Amino acid sequence: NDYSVTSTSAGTKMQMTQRDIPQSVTIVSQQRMEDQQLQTLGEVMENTLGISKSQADSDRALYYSRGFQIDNYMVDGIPTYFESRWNLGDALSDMALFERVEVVRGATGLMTGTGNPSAAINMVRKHATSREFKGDVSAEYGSWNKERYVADLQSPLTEDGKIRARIVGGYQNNDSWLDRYNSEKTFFSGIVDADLGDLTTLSAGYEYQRIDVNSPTWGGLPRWNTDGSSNSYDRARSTAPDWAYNDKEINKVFMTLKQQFADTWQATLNATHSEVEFDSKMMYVDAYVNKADGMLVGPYSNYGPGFDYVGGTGWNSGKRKVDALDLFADGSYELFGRQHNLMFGGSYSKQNNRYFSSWANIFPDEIGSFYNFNGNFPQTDWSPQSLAQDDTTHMKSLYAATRVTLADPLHLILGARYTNWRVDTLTYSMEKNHTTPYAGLVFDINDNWSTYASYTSIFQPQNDRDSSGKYLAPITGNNYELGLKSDWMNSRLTTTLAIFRIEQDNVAQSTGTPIPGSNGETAYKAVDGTVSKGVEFELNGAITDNWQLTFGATRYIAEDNEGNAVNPNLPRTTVKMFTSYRLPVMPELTVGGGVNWQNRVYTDTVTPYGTFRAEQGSYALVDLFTRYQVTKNFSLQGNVNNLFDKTYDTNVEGSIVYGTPRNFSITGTYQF
Ligand SMILES: CCCCCCCCO[C@@H]1O[C@H](CO)[C@@H](O)[C@H](O)[C@H]1O
Ligand SMILES: CCCCCCCCO[C@@H]1O[C@H](CO)[C@@H](O)[C@H](O)[C@H]1O
Ligand SMILES: CCCCCCCCO[C@@H]1O[C@H](CO)[C@@H](O)[C@H](O)[C@H]1O
Ligand SMILES: CCCCCCCCO[C@@H]1O[C@H](CO)[C@@H](O)[C@H](O)[C@H]1O
Ligand SMILES: CCCCCCCCO[C@@H]1O[C@H](CO)[C@@H](O)[C@H](O)[C@H]1O
Repeated sequence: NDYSVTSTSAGTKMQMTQRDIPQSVTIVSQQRMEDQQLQTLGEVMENTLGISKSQADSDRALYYSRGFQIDNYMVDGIPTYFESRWNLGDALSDMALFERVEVVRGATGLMTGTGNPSAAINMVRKHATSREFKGDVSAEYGSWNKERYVADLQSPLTEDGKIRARIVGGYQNNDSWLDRYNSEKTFFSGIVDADLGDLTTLSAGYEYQRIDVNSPTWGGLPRWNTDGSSNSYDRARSTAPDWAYNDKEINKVFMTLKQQFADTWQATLNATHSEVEFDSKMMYVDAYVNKADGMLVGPYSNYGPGFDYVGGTGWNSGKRKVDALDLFADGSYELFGRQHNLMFGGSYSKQNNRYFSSWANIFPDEIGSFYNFNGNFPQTDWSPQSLAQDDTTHMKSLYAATRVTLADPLHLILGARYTNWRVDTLTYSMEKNHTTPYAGLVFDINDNWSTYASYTSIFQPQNDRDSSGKYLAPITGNNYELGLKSDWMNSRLTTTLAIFRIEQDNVAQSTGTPIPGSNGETAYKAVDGTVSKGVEFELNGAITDNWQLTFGATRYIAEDNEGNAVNPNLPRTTVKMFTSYRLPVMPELTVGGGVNWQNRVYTDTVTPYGTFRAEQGSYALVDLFTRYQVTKNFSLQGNVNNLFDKTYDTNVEGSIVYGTPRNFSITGTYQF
């Protein structure tokens, strides 16, 4: 029921309160997710301070933090990596399966081997913890024929309550503001928690998710006319044909073993085998519009006659396999007459991604005037799919970190992760070894206020070679941070103020000279990359016993080596707040809502006719909720999203993608 979650293992791999973490940490609680109906990982991230989204199409969105892209999401500290163009729906993961989401902003190289200096996102699974049959079931009806049904049930399976089990299952069907769009999803997670004898705990489970989308969009609506004037469409407008579909199926097995070897020492072994399979047939439009006739003009027609295509069709299928295990120990040691905490462990991960494609380009004659276009396009007589990609990544790490007690109110965190990383591709192989250091310092001024200072890093390997022919050294994302954290009411209310600087280094830059003794391979030089700098402030917790409020604000600057704004489509200033208020005179009633505000964003498009700049001015989005506790078991929740019905663009960096219009939702819940 509390917005503030007391402790976390996030950032350092050591169990502590947020105050003791010398990094910017945000934790999204179960209650916040229930109040605002954050049902997907994507919805959690877009309502999280310092995280922004870019929606390429109806089901594909990418998430950014501090000017950089998040390239992996994790489940119980196990990460799964992805490429921008191969979106396996990881942000569509159903939240009903997870207790909470831990967000760490900056360089998270101690938690994971590779990545960008953006953010680590960790989804924590629901566990069977009650010693009594407990659960809840719910039915939700909303706008665009949405129906959502969820059951969460748990119980011990033995008289002593040593063996316990929890099952979460659900189904959702809905349409959209988009013409012909339909999504159907099934989700299910099962877990068995058994306390083996004394000092041993074992967890084992299975996760299944399936999302089938009909008429999903690919790309956006033509933003530009040949004369430079911009275009506007009804938010219901879709380029998705009736034969278009995207279907994905997720199957995972996972086990966690915890052993208490001695007083103050515990060993943990987390393992997972994950698989996702997808099949899709879709069509996209990517062109300018000739205002007089409505005819489309290709953005690459300058290259010649075979390059004037205005869209495409594609039949894409594939499979991702993840076999990963994390083994670590945490305990105490005494040096210089004082107790200090020590964490050490290892990681192994094997990730394979195999894709099949069949595709064709679309020319202006094939589609006709865009003014009469509504997905009414003939399906391609698909040729046989061919192996488009087959990649295997082996990531192996050894990591150690100690929290040193310099004095009672002063702690120094010193860590390092060494990583052996390898990729095997159809065209090449690359192996890289890197040591990522962690240095932090936390000073407790008094019982409620603390200051911190930290140096954190992460590395990103790159498929670029120098004049010698050797692969270029990986990109390092270095985060320098100073801040102030407060804790009140035994961590029930917390505040954080962070000032950061990110230096992305060893970024490949073309020399404009080919590699001697190669077939035109371009030679690259390692140079300083993106520099990002900003401030974050968040207040999270209970103001009073019946008033829970989360309030955040950020402002940052991100620029490349040249000095140009990196991703100008993402807001530099944002304010995200959400609140819950239970009436002291009527405690059966809880009211609330929230406001997400962002400043102006833009994107320049260099075309043949000149430079066209996309604009999206300042806007807020308002959500409201109310919950009435009818009986000790039954409650009714009503939610309104985008109350002022703001028309806004979620894809300023490309073709027009509209954001969610005003939507309503009624939910009945039976708890016990
Ligand atoms: C959609 C789910 C509706 C659940 C309605 C549950 C009604 C519970 O009903 C109770 O169940 C108990 C045993 O479980 C019995 O011991 C009680 O006598 C009975 O009143
Ligand atoms: C052992 C602990 C060492 C921690 C080193 C952290 C140094 C902080 O680094 C500083 O952070 C500022 C951002 O607030 C930047 O403006 C400064 O340029 C940067 O030097
Ligand atoms: C007590 C203050 C300690 C450092 C926190 C303030 C850091 C704010 O950031 C500062 O912004 C300035 C320009 O606005 C730059 O000149 C500084 O390099 C940069 O550190
Ligand atoms: C001392 C505690 C912080 C004081 C309030 C925050 C003011 C931070 O100052 C801001 O920091 C940014 C990041 O370095 C700079 O880019 C901005 O120019 C500067 O205004
Ligand atoms: C798939 C739908 C599952 C419905 C499960 C209903 C479980 C009811 O469970 C019962 O609920 C009663 C209160 O309603 C309590 O008296 C009992 O503790 C509990 O056993």
